[PDB]
Amino acid sequence: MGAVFIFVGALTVLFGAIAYGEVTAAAATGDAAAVQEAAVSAILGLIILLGINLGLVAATLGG
Amino acid sequence: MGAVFIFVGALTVLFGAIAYGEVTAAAATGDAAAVQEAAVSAILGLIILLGINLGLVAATLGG
Amino acid sequence: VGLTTLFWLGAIGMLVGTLAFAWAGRDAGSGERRYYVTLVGISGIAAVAYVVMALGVGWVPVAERTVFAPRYIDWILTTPLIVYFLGLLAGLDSREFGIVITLNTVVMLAGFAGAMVPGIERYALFGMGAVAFLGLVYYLVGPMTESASQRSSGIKSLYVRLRNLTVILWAIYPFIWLLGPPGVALLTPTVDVALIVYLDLVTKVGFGFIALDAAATLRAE
Amino acid sequence: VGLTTLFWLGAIGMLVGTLAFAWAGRDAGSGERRYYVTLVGISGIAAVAYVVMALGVGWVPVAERTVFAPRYIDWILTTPLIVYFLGLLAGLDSREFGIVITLNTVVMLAGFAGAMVPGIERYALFGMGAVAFLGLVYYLVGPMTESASQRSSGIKSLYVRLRNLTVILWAIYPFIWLLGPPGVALLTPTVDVALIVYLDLVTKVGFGFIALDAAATLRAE
Ligand SMILES: *C/C=C(C)/C=C/C=C(C)/C=C/C1=C(C)CCCC1(C)C
Ligand SMILES: *C/C=C(C)/C=C/C=C(C)/C=C/C1=C(C)CCCC1(C)C
Ligand SMILES: CCCCCCCCO[C@@H]1O[C@H](CO)[C@@H](O)[C@H](O)[C@H]1O
Ligand SMILES: CCCCCCCCO[C@@H]1O[C@H](CO)[C@@H](O)[C@H](O)[C@H]1O
Repeated sequence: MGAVFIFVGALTVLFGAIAYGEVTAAAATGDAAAVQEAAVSAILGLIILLGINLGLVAATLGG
Repeated sequence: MGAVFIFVGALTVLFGAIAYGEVTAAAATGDAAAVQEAAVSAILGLIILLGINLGLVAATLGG
Repeated sequence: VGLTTLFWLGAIGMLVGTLAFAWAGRDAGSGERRYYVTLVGISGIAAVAYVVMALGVGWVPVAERTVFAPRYIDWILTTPLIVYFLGLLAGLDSREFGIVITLNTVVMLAGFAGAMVPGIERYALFGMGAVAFLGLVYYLVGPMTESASQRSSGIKSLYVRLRNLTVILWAIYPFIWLLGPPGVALLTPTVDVALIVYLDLVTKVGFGFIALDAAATLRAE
Repeated sequence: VGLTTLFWLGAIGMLVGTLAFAWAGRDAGSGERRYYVTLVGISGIAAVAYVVMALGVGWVPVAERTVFAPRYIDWILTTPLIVYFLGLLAGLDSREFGIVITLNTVVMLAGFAGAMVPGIERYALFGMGAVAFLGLVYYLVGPMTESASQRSSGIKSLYVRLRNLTVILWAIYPFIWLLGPPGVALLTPTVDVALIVYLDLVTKVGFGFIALDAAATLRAE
């Protein structure tokens, strides 16, 4: 389970970094609507990511 | 495990809704930097939320 | 969603737990009574603290942020009750109880003090709390686990499950302190409060429900 | 991070899996060979598809979005291999294999076709895929599970674990289709690609590693 968890924990921060980069890039623009757009994507993406990680975990540490 | 998962799945969308509301509220402002601020909080918050959910799941469906 | 709305959600969640723990305990003999009473104290105190914050009391301005005194006061009162519940399962003696409650209290006192300090030296107080927390974790997974392993199967199993919930989840709180208003304020006040409501609900009410579920099973075999 | 960088990460992840599956299989007798070969095909095909996208090929403009033909072509080729692997574990006969591969192929064909359709009628194609997917899930958790339950303990256990991984995770793909560029485009192209890389890696390489870990254990007792 260990290798599974740090895989999950590490990919989450890596996904968060990608999402953050998208938000900062949109921020550099000065367009508020662009940032909202990148942010809505990041939020939906992170929610889906939970589903994936939870799915992976439930599937491997379940029976 | 079922009641645990839909508790986790439902609180995640509820947290995502709070985060989204914060981003839209900042968006209504027209300030790009404000939106980035709300978005960075949402991203960090969602990452922490994964940790909580994963922690809860690992702790209850583990041994 | 406003802060007061989140605080009200916290209060209601804690009340629901408190009612559940009280009623579950109505079916309890001399040996189990203290556990149910402990759970009632834990969620009851938290319920009142949340009401206090929802009613707009204890919001303390600190420099350019807002710290919630009742949050930290709740923790000072309820976390030693959680440690007590765990110690009962583990089969600790008074001297062992004294050590872990002391370590626990240092964490909560340090964290509260640090939140109330405007200057950079608040991180020294955080640091003192963080070291004490590592000591508490050691006690939970080491000595206390060894003590628990001498008890019945059902008791050892509940201890490990609640120990795991506690160690993993309590470890998240200092990151919320660091990233939230008391630290570098990257989490908004709203996200900070929302995370703490959820986390408090799991560490108190989730903890209790896990215990309720195990207690029913042990008594039914 | 650019799209091509993500595609390269996908290709490397798939290559690492492919090398692992090939080498693990070097230790394999007549009974286990086909499973290892199947895993190599699954991750190998995916590795090449990712290279194709990383090299900037197959990026198809559709209205105001970009659809990746090699993504859908990969799925058309590799998902029936995953269904095949599961069917082997379950102990299916040719007629049973034919049903599930057919249902699987309808999902992937419908999803690819829908992604390539500019108009609102692409959701009808999605819908056709979604219904076929519910049929596939039924087959996986019903008939195929019943077939698997007649085999050895070690085999039934691997089947259920891989079945659970597959059903839960494959169910996420249509939501990414709906929320991403092919649907309402709420996910950016980058987030869309990043989610699919991770998901593909778990459903192919994670799947394979779970199988590798079980195979070693069965052979070592
Ligand atoms: C019901 C409330 C619970 C279980 C609260 C738990 C809070 C903690 C474990 C806090 C720990 C902290 C540190 C380890 C460092 C200093 C900051 C604290 C107080 C947030
Ligand atoms: C290695 C790649 C894998 C396992 C791909 C799996 C993809 C699916 C399960 C896609 C399913 C879809 C639906 C159920 C509806 C139509 C849209 C699809 C094709 C994305
Ligand atoms: C919320 C309910 C938690 C119940 C956990 C019970 C754990 C302690 O177990 C109790 O200890 C008694 C001795 O003190 C004995 O009668 C029995 O071992 C048992 O009833
Ligand atoms: C990646 C490795 C997966 C190996 C899974 C093996 C599952 C099938 O099991 C194999 O089937 C053979 C009959 O066909 C028999 O020799 C044995 O039951 C076994 O070796």
